[PDB]
Amino acid sequence: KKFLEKKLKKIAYERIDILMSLAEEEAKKGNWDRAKRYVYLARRIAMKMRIRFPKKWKRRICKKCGTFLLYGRNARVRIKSKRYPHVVITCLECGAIYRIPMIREKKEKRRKKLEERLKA
Amino acid sequence: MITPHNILRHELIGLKVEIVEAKNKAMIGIKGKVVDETRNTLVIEKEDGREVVIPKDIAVFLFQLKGCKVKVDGRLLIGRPEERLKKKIKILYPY
RNA sequence: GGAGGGGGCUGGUGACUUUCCCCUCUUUAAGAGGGGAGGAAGUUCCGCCCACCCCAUUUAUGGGCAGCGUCCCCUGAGAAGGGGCGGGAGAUGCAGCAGAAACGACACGGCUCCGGAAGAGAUGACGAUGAUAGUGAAAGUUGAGGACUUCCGGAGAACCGGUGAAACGGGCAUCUCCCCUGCCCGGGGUGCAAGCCGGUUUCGGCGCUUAGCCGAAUGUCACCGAAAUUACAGAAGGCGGGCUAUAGCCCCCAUUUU
RNA sequence: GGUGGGGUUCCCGAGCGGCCAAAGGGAGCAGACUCUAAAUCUGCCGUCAUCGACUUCGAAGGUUCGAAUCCUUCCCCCACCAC
Ligand SMILES: [Zn+2]
Repeated sequence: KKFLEKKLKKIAYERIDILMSLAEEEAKKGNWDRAKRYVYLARRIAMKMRIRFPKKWKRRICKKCGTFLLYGRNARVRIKSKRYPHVVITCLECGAIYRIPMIREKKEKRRKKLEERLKA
Repeated sequence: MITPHNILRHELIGLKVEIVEAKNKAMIGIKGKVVDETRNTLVIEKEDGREVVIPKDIAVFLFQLKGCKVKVDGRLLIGRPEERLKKKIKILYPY
């Protein structure tokens, strides 16, 4: 007999998904403080459950203030790859600026191009 | 999915709710969704447009799931939902 | 007006019995009078009076306490509750995974130089997963008959870390010292079931009480009042601080409400 | 009234803030073994009962990235005291 198929960490991951989806759904209405409360509760349950953030909702939030970042409204997203490949998220509310360095994927593409050169 | 057994640990925010019994007479008859949740308090926005502050331990709640309607005391919902999903065991005896 | 939280108080008089107790008193042995559990007695976290044992007789050195109200942090229906008190140095830890890197800085990749290999002179390599290209190069403006390149290894002035709660740099907690301010000087250890005496195993007396039992006394009823024996709940050497649980009224604060 | 302590699996008992880390022993079940049984060994060991994963460390609150563990409160269990 199997009554409990869903464990504590599974319901924790479901609460992560539901809370951050409701954060996105409520952040577009005009209440950024309610969305900050959702991100704060999701971050508190992430540090409490010792579970990692999903890669979908990972870069959509700010670590300093906690505002859910709408790209374009209160978040400026620019891709610069002259010196090193990076995608920069800029919070318009407080001013915290984060980025996405892509050096090792460029290294993998570079090794694939070296293999295509040496085979040819 | 949200189950009637794990509704003691599922998140209450984002679910329609009505209360059926309470000691406050004017509390009976409200219908709305859950927005904010603290240790023994729900902040419920009515369909009419009024925000109400409902204590949990004085009333019983009927949560509307995907088709389901589950009646749970707020005495079972004691604690912040953070600590409630940590682990909260509540055993109630209405003698 | 209704659940709840905090603060204040918890007895007096009259009658019965020494056969509820203790003390005092006279008197044909029995009576009369007075007093008799509280805010916590519980919890034992502590300190002092009182004792013994050691060092010492010292405010020279040194030891102990405090920085209150205020403020900060955390959780509640935001009234209320709990914790803390200044600054520096040294050491440890922030597991596992991830990340270049987990507590002092660094090795590492983008940047510059050198050596080797491969392609190439109106050709070809590369390039919207960004080209010659600039800025204090976190960041932002730029966006292509743009265009001379790419890799590996070694050495270096400045800038940068897809991760995680927390990062070329500032944090957190613990421990020990020196930098302050004010007060007080015997320092430790055990504790009244300590300690002392008749006795010399075992017992009785002191510590012991404007209540003072120890095989653990403080009884019953009515009433003024409305603070009342109703809830938590009971002394044991005494006093002061803090915690825990609530009966009745008073005061203050909050949600629903109108 | 007083001091020094302990509460973890059915019972006796360990455990650095960290992957059921939960040492374990005895017990139950199953395997193995034996003509049968004892002893030895192996897995479940609380549950699904193959790997593996989740819950319980007396109870609550709080700190923390995270509690058997660190702090506070509520408790109980020991040991010995009249001379
Ligand atoms: Zn911001």
